[PDB]
Amino acid sequence: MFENITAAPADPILGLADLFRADERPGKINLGIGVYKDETGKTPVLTSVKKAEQYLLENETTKNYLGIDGIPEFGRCTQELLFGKGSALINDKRARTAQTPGGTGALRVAADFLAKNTSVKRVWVSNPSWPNHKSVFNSAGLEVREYAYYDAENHTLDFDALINSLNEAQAGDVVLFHGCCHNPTGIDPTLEQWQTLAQLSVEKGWLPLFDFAYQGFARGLEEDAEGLRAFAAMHKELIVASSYSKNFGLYNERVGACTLVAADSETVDRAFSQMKAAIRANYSNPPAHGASVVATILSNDALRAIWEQELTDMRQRIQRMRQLFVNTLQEKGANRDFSFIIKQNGMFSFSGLTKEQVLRLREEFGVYAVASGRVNVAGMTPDNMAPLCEAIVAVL
Amino acid sequence: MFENITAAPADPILGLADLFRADERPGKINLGIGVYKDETGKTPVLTSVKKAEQYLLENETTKNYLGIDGIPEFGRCTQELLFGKGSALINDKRARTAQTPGGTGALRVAADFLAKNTSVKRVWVSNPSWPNHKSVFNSAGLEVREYAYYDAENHTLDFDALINSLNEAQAGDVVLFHGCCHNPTGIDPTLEQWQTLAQLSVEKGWLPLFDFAYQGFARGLEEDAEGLRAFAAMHKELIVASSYSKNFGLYNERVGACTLVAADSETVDRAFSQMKAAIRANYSNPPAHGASVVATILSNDALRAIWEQELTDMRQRIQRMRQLFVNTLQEKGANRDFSFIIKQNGMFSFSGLTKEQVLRLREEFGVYAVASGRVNVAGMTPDNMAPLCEAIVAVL
Ligand SMILES: CCCC[C@H](NCc1c(COP(=O)(O)O)cnc(C)c1O)C(=O)O
Ligand SMILES: CCCC[C@H](NCc1c(COP(=O)(O)O)cnc(C)c1O)C(=O)O
Repeated sequence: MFENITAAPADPILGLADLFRADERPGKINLGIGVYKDETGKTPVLTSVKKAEQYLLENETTKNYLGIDGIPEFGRCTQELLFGKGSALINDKRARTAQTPGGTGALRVAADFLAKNTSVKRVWVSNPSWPNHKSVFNSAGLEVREYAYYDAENHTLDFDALINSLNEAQAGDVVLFHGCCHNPTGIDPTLEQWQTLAQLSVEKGWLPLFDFAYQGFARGLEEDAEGLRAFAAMHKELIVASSYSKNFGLYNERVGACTLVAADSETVDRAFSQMKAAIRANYSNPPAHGASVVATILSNDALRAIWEQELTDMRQRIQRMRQLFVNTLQEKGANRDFSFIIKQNGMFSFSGLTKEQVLRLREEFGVYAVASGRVNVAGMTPDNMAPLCEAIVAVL
Repeated sequence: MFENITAAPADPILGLADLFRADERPGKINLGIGVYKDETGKTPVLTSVKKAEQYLLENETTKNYLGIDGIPEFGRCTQELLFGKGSALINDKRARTAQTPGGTGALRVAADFLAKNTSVKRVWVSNPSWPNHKSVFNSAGLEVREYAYYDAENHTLDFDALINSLNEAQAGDVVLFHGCCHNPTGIDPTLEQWQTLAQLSVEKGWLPLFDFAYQGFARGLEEDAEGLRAFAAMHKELIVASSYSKNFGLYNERVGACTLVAADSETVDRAFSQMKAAIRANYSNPPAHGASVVATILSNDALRAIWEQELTDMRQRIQRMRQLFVNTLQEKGANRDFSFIIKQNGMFSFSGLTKEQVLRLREEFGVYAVASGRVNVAGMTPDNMAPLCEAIVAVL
């Protein structure tokens, strides 16, 4: 049965981790995956996370099955993070949330749901976007079409091209939006553009599917949900796949959520039962640990406060790193002007490097970046900044 | 988009948990899901598990991504549990293991793998079997056909009917076998029958897919893998989906594994890369916690020893419970003879009750069993045994 199976090609992002580790050479620098790093080059477990974990160790009485949709308080907390406390979506019971194995798993169950209980056949993903978007959707049978987004020359959001591209999307089609910290460009629509996209969307009959994997990394928790909340004010139906991998440093525990919104409770209940049916044929119920950590930290005044501070420290460190990056590049001798890096949000920056340039950096300097020229700014430290910038300049 | 979505029907097994909890009445007894219970009616976290968890709390330095296939030592330990330490499958590097979100998730990734990189179109599942088997396979596009198994009259393995049913399966078809503790019958093939099934299988060109969710609950760890090991001695290719939910009481942490076996390392490597591609489009990488617990307990002499004893205590308690069950039924006034219950293995017993009988038990006595008449023996305690047996007799 397996004699003819052809070797699958490596993930441009994940296949990078293998090379990096298999690669010897001490000075090797890893700017691939979007994993946070502190000033020392380590990606530690948050203190608030350690505290919640000890709490669980002493207060956990059983490991009994968690229920299809996971932990309730977990679901309640995510909806408030996403829509705000007052929110009518919460008051009218228009939304239902399922705990999932990461944001990747939230996207898959969303795909599985749509492809089986809906008439959707195509999903629109920005160009560029997280490579794995296509794969998740293709696996569910949906077709992936792309819309324009990045103005490479000026390094901005090419809104006209965006509108014009989406003009080809029909009613009943799914359009995927990154809530904030666009991967891999770092450029996001303003609130005006978000409202404009909301207006257009309700007229074209599109189903918005928001991917929120970096809430809190652009401006702040609440501010980062401004786009999403603008859509939710006008849409009767929307799906949101969110993650707690970055803002909670819970990468390997697979904590995410798929939030379903319908016109009213009765409908969302019906729609949700089918979603739970999609989870049951996939993994049964979700992993409790990482989610129990999130719910306990969020349900507790002191723990949440500590967490919120750790989060703003991560955001601020990245912000210092990109500024230092731009300056050291100039200081080091780079001809091109990289000031636009300072304008991007999140952990990355679209360096604007060519494929051969990223190939030489790795091969010749042990510096690891994604082929698209995406570099993880949160992986830059005051100590690796210099050899990194020298590598880059000698490749420009 | 969601206005026409029809409400999905409840899982015969999982939908039971809802009813049970939504049902008031103190004396209500739950014999539904296959979750272990101790003499007090609680399903506690194992001591060995608590010890490994404390170890992690103090020794864990990061929550950084785990890699597509999960923890290596985890994979190494499961292969030894499944095939034995000496095993040539291990020595020849013929097997590869991926850590997954439970045994359910191992079945799905197996399905996703086969349906996309193989020419399989149909999977054979015993009648009866775990209801969710059909759903997982149907979700991947494969077709589910059934083979005979249980001789309801004599309460035995109808091997002739089994052979005769499978005679309709073509070469290149997948046949699913329960490694031990057949769900829901509790009847398993002898080693002779296992070898016979192995012989037949290699001649008909079937791809064996073993579902191991109860290793250690029939006779013992090693003995329970006798069937599987007989197949592995003769087959060049096989897939095994195993779980650590019951034998480790890690239900809600989703710990399982999908083991791929091919003729040689080069082939399995090629086949495995595609499997990893199937995991990437589903959930990325697996949840670390429950798996780190399993690897730490298994890699440690003292912890493993404690775990092995906790496991044999669970097995033995169940064995005392079914014996008490049969006796109290006779003592209480049941006309029928239920001695065959004593012959079954695992947590359950196919009571042989009718749908209307299980309906009346619940509705009238608050006793919860699966419609098929499957009752969780590991949920019976010396204290609930009497009202339970009285409920049953007044329904016969
Ligand atoms: C999972 C490995 C990729 C990490 C990272 N992208 C992770 C990621 C996800 C989902 O990740 P989690 O499942 O871990 O929640 C969703 N959406 C975006 C836009 C992401 O960048 C990157 O390299 O950009
Ligand atoms: C998951 C809820 C069902 C529990 C139980 N069947 C669980 C179960 C599984 C997979 O379960 P995990 O994913 O939790 O590893 C695989 N195979 C069998 C034969 C099972 O009975 C039952 O009610 O029989």
